Amino acid sequence: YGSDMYKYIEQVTDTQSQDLGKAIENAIEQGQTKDRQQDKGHEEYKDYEDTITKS
Amino acid sequence: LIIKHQMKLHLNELVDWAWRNGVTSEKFHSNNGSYVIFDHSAVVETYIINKNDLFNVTEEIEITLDKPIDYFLEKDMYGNYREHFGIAINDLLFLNTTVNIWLVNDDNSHILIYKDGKLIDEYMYHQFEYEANQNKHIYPNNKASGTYPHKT
Repeated sequence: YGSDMYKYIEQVTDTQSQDLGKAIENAIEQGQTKDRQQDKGHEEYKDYEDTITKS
Repeated sequence: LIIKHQMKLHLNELVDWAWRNGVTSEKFHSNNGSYVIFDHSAVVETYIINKNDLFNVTEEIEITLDKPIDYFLEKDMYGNYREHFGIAINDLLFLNTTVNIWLVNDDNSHILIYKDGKLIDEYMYHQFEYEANQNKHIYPNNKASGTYPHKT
């Protein structure tokens, strides 16, 4: 009797669910760098200029 | 872990505290002899209450894992420091990583409450409460803010 009978009359499937997730990620990064530059320079030059005048 | 906390409150702060922590009927005296009477949690009779009048009230703050804490600081096992407002200690997602938890007292003074996976007992908490802010100098200021009201 009652209304609930209709649920059985037409096959009714009630489905539920619940997913509860948790996630913690911890990352530690360290880095070191070492550089070294060594240069050398050398330049040499020569010039000549001759001026002759008449007046 | 219940801690008594005695404080001096102005009229507005006293009224707010009384209404939050329900008081059925009680008379509060002030610094300067003025009083306010609560009856059936409603203000009924107040004497001549000037500004800056101080009322003494003692409130119990209880520190437990299940109940919320207004302001605390948590240190992870990795080395991260975080601050949480108004949540219980158990409300942390991963309490497993947490190493130390210090209560914060609005003076920027930390008191250890959680170490080594367990709460700090009452007496060690009293020791740390004394110990946290030793050299705290408070500004000395006195104004009477009153005179015998009647003509005498």
